[PDB]
Amino acid sequence: EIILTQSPTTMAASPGEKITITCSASSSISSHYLHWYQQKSGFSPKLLIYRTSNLASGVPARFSGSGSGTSYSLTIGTMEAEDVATYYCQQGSSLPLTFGAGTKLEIKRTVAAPSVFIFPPSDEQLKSGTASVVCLLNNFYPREAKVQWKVDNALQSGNSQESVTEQDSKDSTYSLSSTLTLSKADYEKHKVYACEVTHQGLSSPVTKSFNRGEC
Amino acid sequence: TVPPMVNVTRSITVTCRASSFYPRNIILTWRQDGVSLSHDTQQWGDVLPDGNGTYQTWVATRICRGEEQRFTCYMEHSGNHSTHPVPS
Amino acid sequence: IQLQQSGPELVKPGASVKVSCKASGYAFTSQNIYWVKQSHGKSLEWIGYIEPYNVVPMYNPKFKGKATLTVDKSSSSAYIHLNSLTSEDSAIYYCARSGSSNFDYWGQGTTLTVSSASTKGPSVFPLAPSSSGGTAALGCLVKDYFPEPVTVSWNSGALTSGVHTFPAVLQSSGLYSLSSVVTVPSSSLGTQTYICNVNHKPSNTKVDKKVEPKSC
Repeated sequence: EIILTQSPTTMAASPGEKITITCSASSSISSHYLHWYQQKSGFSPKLLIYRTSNLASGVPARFSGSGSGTSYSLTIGTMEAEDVATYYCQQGSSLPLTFGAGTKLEIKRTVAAPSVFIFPPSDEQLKSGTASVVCLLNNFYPREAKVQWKVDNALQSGNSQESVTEQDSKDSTYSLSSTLTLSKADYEKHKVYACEVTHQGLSSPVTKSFNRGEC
Repeated sequence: TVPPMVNVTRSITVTCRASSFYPRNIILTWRQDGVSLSHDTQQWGDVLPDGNGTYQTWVATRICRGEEQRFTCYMEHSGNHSTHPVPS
Repeated sequence: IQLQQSGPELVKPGASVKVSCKASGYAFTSQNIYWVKQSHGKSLEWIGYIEPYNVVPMYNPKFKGKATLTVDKSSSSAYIHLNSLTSEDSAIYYCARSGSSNFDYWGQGTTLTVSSASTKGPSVFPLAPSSSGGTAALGCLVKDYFPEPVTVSWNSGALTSGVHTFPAVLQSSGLYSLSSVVTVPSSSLGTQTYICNVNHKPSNTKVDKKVEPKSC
């Protein structure tokens, strides 16, 4: 098959930056059979550019495309917050029809510290024998963060799972959940539940905690 | 209204002829895998009267041997439409 | 132009499934319907297309003998039948329609999970607000469900600002769990009610959970 190689794999652009991504075909194709798609996180792909350089319906004028032969590109003339997405090239010159692996474009913004919140397990959940403790890091940038759980001041390992949202289309931040899972028996045997957060927006790590059984 | 007679011929040049239709307004185009070709990669007949009160036209495009099954001629006329393969 | 697909499906290994795509906004037989596979975290893969007027399909040889494409005029719909299902077939499947490109319009996707595990609806637990900068966070923990996906709204869709619904995590129990949170002014905790609305189509489960502040 015609292999389409997209570069870069991922890239962060500043707001207002001109950014160009490339699609390299393993052999020559007509520009009339090379198209681009945009897929915003949580949504289906959408047609962005058809026949190399023609903007699809609803696509703003800041997008453009160029190329011929084996070398194609897509340019955003001014990166906007809503342009965070994965961008795919696709060829229809030869069967089978093929897509590139995608280029994920994210946006820089000013450093934003997380707002940190901790949630004890609900009494409803405790009835059925398990305790989930949740630590929320809300609306931060950049994505890199360290979250450490402590129970009675002992560092926890192996008993949490993390999940992170994709970059927000409006404010360009991330949010992160961390869920500590313990048996009800183990949960009732300890008092101090703490999540400690390290992030470059914080001058030192922030700890949020609660004591089980206290107001 | 008189519906077009649509005939596709292979010579590779594939030609899609629409004949004996009225009124003169018609859409004809080649497609590859359903994707309509640009106007500038096809060759276009005029829409000409035929002396019997109807019109005829055609559109052609050049393809490679073995690609015939990917190509179809799409027609719209007077609220009706059809799709025709390259005969084999 | 709208392409509306059938809902999410859990199917056992070795069995088959048929996914539908209802096309509206144009004459059904005037354009080709396409099908695309997207595995979780992966790229897009072309499966095949069908020319609905004469009913002529074309397949990616990767999917010959796996996928069968059909159409039906009374339902204005195209169908993909997938046989001999394995875990490798678990993916989101998209219908699409060609035009100026091979994929001018796309459906909303259908999540297929191939697994022998049984469907289980979620338990929904409150993430209760209690004692950041005049902002309160609250949420719902949507725990122990199978398969994906679930949807979460807040106040029947009336609360959208500040909502973050996290990607689900597969737990060592073989079941999924996610949280959905929202930030609101702390002053609104006394006045406003907050209810998460959780829908899990595969188990036909709908749960509304009121999230109240901690009293003590």
